[PDB]
Amino acid sequence: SGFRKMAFPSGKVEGCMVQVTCGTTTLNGLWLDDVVYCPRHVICTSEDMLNPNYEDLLIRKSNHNFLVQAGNVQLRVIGHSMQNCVLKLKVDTANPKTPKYKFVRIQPGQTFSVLACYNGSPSGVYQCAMRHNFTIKGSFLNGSCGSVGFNIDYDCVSFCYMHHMELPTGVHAGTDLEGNFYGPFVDRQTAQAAGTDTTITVNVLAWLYAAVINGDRWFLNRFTTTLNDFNLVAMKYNYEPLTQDHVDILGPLSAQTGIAVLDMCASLKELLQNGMNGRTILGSALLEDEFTPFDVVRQCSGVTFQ
Amino acid sequence: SGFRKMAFPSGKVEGCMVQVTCGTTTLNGLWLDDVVYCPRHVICTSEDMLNPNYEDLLIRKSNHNFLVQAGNVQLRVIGHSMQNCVLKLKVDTANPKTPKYKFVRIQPGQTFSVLACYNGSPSGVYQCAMRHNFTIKGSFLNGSCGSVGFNIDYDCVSFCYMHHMELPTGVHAGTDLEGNFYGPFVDRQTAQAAGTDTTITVNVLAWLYAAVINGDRWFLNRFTTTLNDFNLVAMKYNYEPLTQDHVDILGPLSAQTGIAVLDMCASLKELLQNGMNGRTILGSALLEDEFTPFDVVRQCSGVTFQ
Repeated sequence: SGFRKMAFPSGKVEGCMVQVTCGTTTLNGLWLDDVVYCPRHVICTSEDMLNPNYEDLLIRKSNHNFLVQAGNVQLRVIGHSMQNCVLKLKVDTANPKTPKYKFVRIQPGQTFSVLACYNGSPSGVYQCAMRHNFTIKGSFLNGSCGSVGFNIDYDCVSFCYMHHMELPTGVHAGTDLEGNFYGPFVDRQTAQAAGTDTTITVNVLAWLYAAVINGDRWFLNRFTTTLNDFNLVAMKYNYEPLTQDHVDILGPLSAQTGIAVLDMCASLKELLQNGMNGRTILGSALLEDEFTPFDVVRQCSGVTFQ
Repeated sequence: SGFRKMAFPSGKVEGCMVQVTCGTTTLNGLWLDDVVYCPRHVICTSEDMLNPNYEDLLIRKSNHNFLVQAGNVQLRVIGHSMQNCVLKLKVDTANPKTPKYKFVRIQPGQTFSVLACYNGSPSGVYQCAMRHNFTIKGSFLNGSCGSVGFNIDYDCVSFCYMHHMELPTGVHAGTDLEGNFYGPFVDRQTAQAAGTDTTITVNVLAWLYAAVINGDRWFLNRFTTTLNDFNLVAMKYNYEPLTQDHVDILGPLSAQTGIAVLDMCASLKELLQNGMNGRTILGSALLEDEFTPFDVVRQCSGVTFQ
C-alpha cells in the first residue's frame, strides 16, 4: 500500500546523456545509435536568443564546432543537420548503451518522467505532465536544456520531451524528439504567455480511485451525476470537460473498486464545491492531476521493466 | 526555476537488484561485490510470520535453498549468514556493476530515494523521509521487500534503507543495511502501532526558503520570533522543536535569500496559526517537510553525479 509520485527507473536514459558544446554554450544531448539530438539553440549566444535566424547562424558552424562528450571521452561529429528545433549530430560511434526506443508525441494530460541533467550528467528524476496549455511544471536550472522526458514500457523507452525554454512565468516549454514544440512556443527569448492551466479531470478521477484502493474513503458521497451536469461544474472550476472516451479509460479502475465512474464524478463535484475542509487525500491537501489512469493501474499492480 | 520532489538517478542501484527465492517466498536482494543482502523473512512462510524463530527456521536452510537470479542468470550461493534482520548470501561472482558505496544509518528527518522493485526488477523511483516515529511513507506492494533506499554523492551510493514490513496502518518499516530496524519495529506479523508523526520543522523551513528563491513570497510576514517562542507553537502543532543545530544548518539558505532564520520561523508560525487560506506554496496546499536543507541547496544549484 501507499501511493507516491513515482518516476520510471532512469538507468536506460542515463546511459544516453551527453554534453554538447558549441562556441561558449553547453547543454545536454541524447545519444541514440550514431546520432546525438540536442536543442538547436546550442548555436546561439545570449544576444542571439532575442531574435535568432537559425538557418543563418548554422552557416557559420561545421561538424568540428560541435564538441560532444560522453563522460570523459570525445565523440567525433561526422555530420549535422537541423530538424525543426533540434539538431541531429551524426557521430562516428553508435552508443553501446542504446536501449530499445521510440519517439512519441504525447497528448495533454499524459505524464512522463524527466531526467534533469547538467553538463551531460544526471541530477535527478521526477514525474511531470503535459499541461493543456502545452507547458510542463518542471525543475530546470541554467544548463538543463536538452534534458529529456520519457516513459518506459518493459524494455522500450518512449522519448516524448526535450527541454528548451523557461517562460518568464517560470513554467517550461520544449519539443518532441522530432523537434516540434509542444503548443505555440518558439525558441526565442520573447514575450510568450501561457494559456489557461486547466485541471486534468480524468487524472483527478484516477487518483481518487487510487485513494479508495488505499483506504482513503471519507470523500465518497451519496450522489451520482451525469456527464453534462458534471461538466457544468467542471467548466466553472477550469476542469477539462469529461468525455465518454475518459469514462471508458477509467473502466478498469471502476471495475476493481465497484464505484461507477459517474458516482466518483459526483464525489469530485462535492470536493470542488465544498473544498477539502482541511482534510487530506493520499497525503495531499489538493486534488492531484498528474497521475494518469495507466499510472494508477501500474502503481497499484506492480508493473516492472528492465 | 521550479521545484519538484526529485529522486536520485537510479541506474547505479538498478544494476545491483536481484531476485531471491527461498522455498515459495520471492523478494528482492541487493548484490554488492560478492554478497547479496536481503530480508531474513525470505525464509518464512505466511504462517511463520506470526511468530518466527529465525535461528531455528534457518537450520533447515542450506546454500542451495537460496535461488538468486540476476536478470535471466543464476548466481551460485557459496555461503550464507544472518546479521540482525538481514541475510548475507555469499555468491561466487562479484557483481560487475557494483558502484562505489557505503552503508549509512540515517537520522529521522533525513531523506532518501527508494527504488521500488518486484521480482528483482525495478518498478519506479521516488523520494522518502525517515519519519520521527521511524516509519516511512512509501509505496510498497506484495513482493517489494528488499527494495532499498539510498542517497548518491557524485559517484558514491550511500545505502540507508531496506524494506521489510507494512504496518496495519499502511506505513512502512525496515532496516539499515546492517539489518537493524529503524525504530522499535520487528519482522513479525504482530500488533505494531506507530507513534506520533511529528512534522520535520527544519525541512519545512528549508522548503520555505526554496519557495522564496522561486518567487513564492506571499507568506513572508512582518514578524520575527525566538527559538523558545516558536517552539511553544511547534509543540502545539506536533512540529519537532527547532534547535540551534537546525538554525546553523539553514545558514546558507539564510545567506542566499537574506531572510534571517528566525524571521522565517515567524512566517511559519503565522502559517501554522492561520493556515494557508486556500493559497499554495510551490504548488502545494500544505507545508512540505520531506525536503532537507541539503536537498534544497542541491535542486537550487544543480549538483550532478554519475
